[PDB]
Amino acid sequence: NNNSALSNVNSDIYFKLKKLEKEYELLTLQEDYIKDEQ
Amino acid sequence: TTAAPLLALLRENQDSVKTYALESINNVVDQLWSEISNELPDIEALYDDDTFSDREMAALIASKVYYNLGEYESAVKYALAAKDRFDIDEKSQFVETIVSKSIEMYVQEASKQYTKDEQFYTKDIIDPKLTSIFERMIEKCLKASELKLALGIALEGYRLDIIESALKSKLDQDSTSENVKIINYLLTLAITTVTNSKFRSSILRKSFDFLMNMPNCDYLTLNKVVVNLNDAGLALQLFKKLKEENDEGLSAQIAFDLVSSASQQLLEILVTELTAQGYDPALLNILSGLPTCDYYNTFLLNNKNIDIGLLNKSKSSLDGKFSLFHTAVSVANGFMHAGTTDNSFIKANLPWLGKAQNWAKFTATASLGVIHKGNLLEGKKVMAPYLPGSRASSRFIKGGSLYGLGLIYAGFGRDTTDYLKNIIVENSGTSGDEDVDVLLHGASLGIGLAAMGSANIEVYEALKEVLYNDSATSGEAAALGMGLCMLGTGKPEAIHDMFTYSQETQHGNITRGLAVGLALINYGRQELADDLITKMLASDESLLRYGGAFTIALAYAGTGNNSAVKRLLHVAVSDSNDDVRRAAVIALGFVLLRDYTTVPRIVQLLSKSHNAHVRCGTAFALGIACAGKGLQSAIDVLDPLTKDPVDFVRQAAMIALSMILIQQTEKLNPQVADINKNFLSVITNKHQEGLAKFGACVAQGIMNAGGRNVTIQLENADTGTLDTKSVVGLVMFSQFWYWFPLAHFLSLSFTPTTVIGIRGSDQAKNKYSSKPYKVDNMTRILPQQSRYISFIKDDRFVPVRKFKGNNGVVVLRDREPKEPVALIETVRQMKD
Amino acid sequence: MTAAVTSSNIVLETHESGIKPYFEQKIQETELKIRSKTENVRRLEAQRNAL
Amino acid sequence: ELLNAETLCFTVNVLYPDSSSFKKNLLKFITSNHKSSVPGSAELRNSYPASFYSVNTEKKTIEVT
Amino acid sequence: QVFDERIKFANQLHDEYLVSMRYPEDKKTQQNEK
Repeated sequence: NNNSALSNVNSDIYFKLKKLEKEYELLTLQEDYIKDEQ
Repeated sequence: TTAAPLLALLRENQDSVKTYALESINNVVDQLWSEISNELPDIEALYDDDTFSDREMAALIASKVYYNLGEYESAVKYALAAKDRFDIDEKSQFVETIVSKSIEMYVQEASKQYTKDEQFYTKDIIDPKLTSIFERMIEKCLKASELKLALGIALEGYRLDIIESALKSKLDQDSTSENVKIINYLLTLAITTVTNSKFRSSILRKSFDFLMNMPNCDYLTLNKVVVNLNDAGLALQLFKKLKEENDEGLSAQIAFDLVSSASQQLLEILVTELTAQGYDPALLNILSGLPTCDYYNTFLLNNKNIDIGLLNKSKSSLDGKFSLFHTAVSVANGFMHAGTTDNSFIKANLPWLGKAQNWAKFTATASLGVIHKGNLLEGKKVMAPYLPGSRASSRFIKGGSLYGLGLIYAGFGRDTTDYLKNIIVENSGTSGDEDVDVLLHGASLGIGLAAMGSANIEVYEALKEVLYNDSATSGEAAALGMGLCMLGTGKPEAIHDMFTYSQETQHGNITRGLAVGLALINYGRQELADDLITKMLASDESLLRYGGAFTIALAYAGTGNNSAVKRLLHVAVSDSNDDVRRAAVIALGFVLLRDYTTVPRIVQLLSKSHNAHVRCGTAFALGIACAGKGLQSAIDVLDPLTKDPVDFVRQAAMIALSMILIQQTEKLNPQVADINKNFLSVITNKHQEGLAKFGACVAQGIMNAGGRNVTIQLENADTGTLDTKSVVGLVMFSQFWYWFPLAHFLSLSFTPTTVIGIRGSDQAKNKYSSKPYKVDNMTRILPQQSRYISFIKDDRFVPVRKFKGNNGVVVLRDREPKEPVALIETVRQMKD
Repeated sequence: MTAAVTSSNIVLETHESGIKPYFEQKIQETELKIRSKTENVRRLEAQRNAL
Repeated sequence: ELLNAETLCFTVNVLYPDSSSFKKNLLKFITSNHKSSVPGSAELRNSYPASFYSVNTEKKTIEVT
Repeated sequence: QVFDERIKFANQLHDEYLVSMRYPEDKKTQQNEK
């Protein structure tokens, strides 16, 4: 556009998202465990 | 308008009228889908028939109706059963839902077919249509721009060959920095996303080769692949490329970087190959590791700043007569004087030292090997007055001098190993006498440090006999030392021998020591050590379950695995022995060194529980995981545990905080000052138990450690990869309650932070401003500070790289090489 | 820089960029799923905190 | 209340690629209105950032429509 | 059979309250307060 290389960084957001959402599966790990703890 | 004619035309008998029916249904289906959802079998019937060539047109309708219905999976099958008139909808962005569902299906299938063979897309293992679709969807990525979109898609689909071709399209030197960054993202992604061993290894290995093809590249990225896979062959090939790019500064810079990052196994193998290939002795001298030990000594000398009132206050309150008091001071004192010969405290407070006795005096002797750590030329000549054959006043001094010898030479003690092995084989035939017993104990700890990460089978033999001797106190050191020497080899004879011997022996100290040692020797064994883990947890002995936790911890250390973490959570809650509950919590920080952001939340639950041991192990898990530069959540959870009404939780907490806030200035964070001040309030007070005072004195000495020059590093910023040495220090420290001398193993986690610029032609919150201030070479530089340091635009010394922004050796280019300028002197030069 | 007289991306990357939310469809459908997890994992935390 | 020409004015205040043109047509049908509905007598922006700073709207592309 | 249909209405009320009760509580504790 007015700042090029706006097709590499757009795929880095996608990369990061696939990491984060497994770190929210680390909360679904905890989820079963707070049932087992109580 | 109405579906009634369109239903009726399918039921009307004539072949032409049935074909006309399809034509109307296909054009208007976003208003009429509900009615023809019920009459779907008629649409499938015309497709089955071969008397039509609009059998395809009927299959296309079925997909459309399923898309409005909500059954997106079955739409794909009938979309691919039409085969044409599906390109019309592949360039529709309002129904690209079915086009995307085909790719979502491909990924699930592919995880299965990679364990049958790595190739299943150049073979008939799956539908040919699904493969063809996958690559046309990746073709769309390249219309947008930039292979990068396609690379994330192909990773999940287990397409190795796609990844190679994309990256070679960027091997024409469009721009070398950009081309390396394109590879760089995929390196970090591969560690954190795919844990499949086969696929992960391939991506790093192919990337490593594309980097070599380019003449100019980051040699950070090349360094990462070699260390992660820990392959000496890749390291050798790296230097094959440097054989044709050989100059003193370039070839040395990568060598300095490599020794810090690489494991002990990788260096041992690599140097010999360079010797057979033929290479300068200057490189081989770096890769031995001696130069970098000398440079750390010089840095400590220059910046030796020791606040003297800490020692005076602690000395007066923690009396030398009481064993617990004296040891607390000794452990803080050795940390304080680590790496610089400081015997001034010893001279000044000789009466207080003279109050020491039984194992407190052994601790005092072992303090020496922290103080004189490093300084390897004088390291055997400064313990000589205390080594056997020069002392007979007490056996504690004769024994703890050998333990401190191993500290001094830890990590480079291949010659020290020989000394202590002789002492062991002599005194492995008798351990019933008092003198022999204390003597043998320090030797067995010493040789664990001296042979650490060397896996000497001579050392295994020697300590195996001490174990079989059934010594009263040396069996504990023998077990631990063997796991130090045999680190992460996982030999089946050793495991089986040790697993049975804890049953065989009835001594309490030995059974603890073998439980812990089994974890050490199975460090980094993830699924290979799985079976041992199962056996130890299933044991109803308190002892084997205590170690059971740490075999998971060290097997899966620094791995983002749910199963590794999962198992530890289970033990903590479900087990009704307190010591076993504590061990499960501590272990958590080791698995989650790689990511410690999430850690305080997991143990938030555990701190709510009011059992002393559970809260006690919560403190340690937080100290371990969130050491280095702090985390606000970590601080918060520990604060109530500092004020706990139970001494055991208080002692744990004060220390854990000092790791999180290690060497952080109180002008950069006000909370550090309060926490510092709290420790001092206890050290002064003489109305609390010695347990609280023990933990306060030590915690304060940890904060100020090394003369305020060292910090805890878990993962280097040199490559962003875990340190082997770090993990070993910390887990040994956690055993200090049971046996006090083990405190000293913490020194393995203290590492100096400084930027040492070296002339490579002879080897000689939110503070920011646009106004610089100037800083000298080789002074204390915190990681916060590193990112704000930048070499001057016009400078006599300019780094070959553009500065990495983190502590370590950076090789400089000297603009004028014939000018003599002041040099900072090396300890090696000082002596002789 | 801002307007509406001059179309963004001087129009070449608005239909070569609408193929992209379908690469990302998988994670954002999943992202919805997560929003309910977060609620839940504190929901059961309060129960055990009281207990 | 307070005459029926307020909607046309509100459009001129905010950015418009074609939004002013579209709103004119609707008011036209109910007996045209363009008085104090043109920049300088329906403009409240003149270097105001909540209504899209004027310099930034002249300058180049990305939409806020 | 009659009693069971009544117990099933009671059990429906037991599910409905449990889910919704903590949910406004979790957002409100997220958000900052004194």
